[PDB]
Amino acid sequence: NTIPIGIALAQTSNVALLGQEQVAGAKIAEKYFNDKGGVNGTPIKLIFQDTAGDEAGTINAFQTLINKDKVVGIVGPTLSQQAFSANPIAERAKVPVVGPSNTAKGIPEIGDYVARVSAPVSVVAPNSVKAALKQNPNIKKVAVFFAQNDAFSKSETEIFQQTVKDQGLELVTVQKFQTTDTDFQSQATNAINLKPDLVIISGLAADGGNLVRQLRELGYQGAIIGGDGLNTSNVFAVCKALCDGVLIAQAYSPEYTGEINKAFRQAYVDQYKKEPPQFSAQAFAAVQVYVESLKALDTKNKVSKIQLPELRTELNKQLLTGKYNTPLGEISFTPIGEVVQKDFYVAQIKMEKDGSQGKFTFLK
Ligand code: PRO
Ligand SMILES: [Mg+2]
Repeated sequence: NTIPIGIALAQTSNVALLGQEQVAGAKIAEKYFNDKGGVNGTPIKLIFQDTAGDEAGTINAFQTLINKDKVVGIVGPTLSQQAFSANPIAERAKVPVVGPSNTAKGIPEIGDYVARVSAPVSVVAPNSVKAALKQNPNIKKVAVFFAQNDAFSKSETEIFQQTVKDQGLELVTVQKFQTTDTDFQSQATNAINLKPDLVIISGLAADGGNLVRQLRELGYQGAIIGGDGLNTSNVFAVCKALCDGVLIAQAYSPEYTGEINKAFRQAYVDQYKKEPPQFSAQAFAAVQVYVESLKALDTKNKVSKIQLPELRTELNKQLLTGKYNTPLGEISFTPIGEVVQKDFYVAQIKMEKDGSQGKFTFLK
């Protein structure tokens, strides 16, 4: 007998450059928590339903997890764009959702069954601007690019634009693209002609990494910040050597000395031979929130004997009240399911072996 927890992530499509890191973290969490006894003796069972990269796929995954797989709660989806489209299904069904990577403004406000462990763009993104200015104090002109078809990218770019203007910098252009684009020559050229010292990109990984390449190939030599959509080790194979030096803010540090983080990190390194990335840590944390909340319920009433609709509502109520020492540090929730997290970091991509392998190097 097991407790089914739904995992709805982008396992396929270009969005899987991000989603597969989340799958990896979720799988590590399942083994970790079950090795520790699951929920007071009752194992959890993660049930994966691929969302692909679109709204339709996410709607399908949520419907299946709720109705066919009868899950007690969902971790997912990968994109805020997908969350806005599919989370109302869970809200209507009164099934909790914990977003592992949905950082757009407005996610917690979708409803009282929606929470997130992923800190919002407003608190995360400005850290990389601050880091860029520390590395080059004489940056004056900034060019910004964003994916206008994506809810997160639109939300993130607003943060970046306001942040740079508030720092007294000159925003010379805001260039639009689509996450599905492959050619960025015209936007890159138009930005380059305006002589920026810093370029900031809000998109996803396949698109973002190719935009980085095309900027460099057109002769742009200045600093580059990538937003959270580029924040995956799978971007290294996209921009290759041209990824080198890109600054990306982080909501996770592999070096945090919490016991659970140390165990998570060890398991990740053992399996993948690299340090755990943010999205893996955040996915682990989402599973942890469910496991520890189920344990809290279980001490009062055995979870394996609670009927599903009741269990779902009680689980949602419980998780919002919990405090958790996760890979992300100590976290808790506001009454609408926003994460409470104050520690953030910045990393810089360091490439090696003629662009064939890379790592996120954390700035001190
Ligand atoms: O909210 C989103 O869509 C992006 C995906 C990775 C981090 N946040
Ligand atoms: Mg909420």
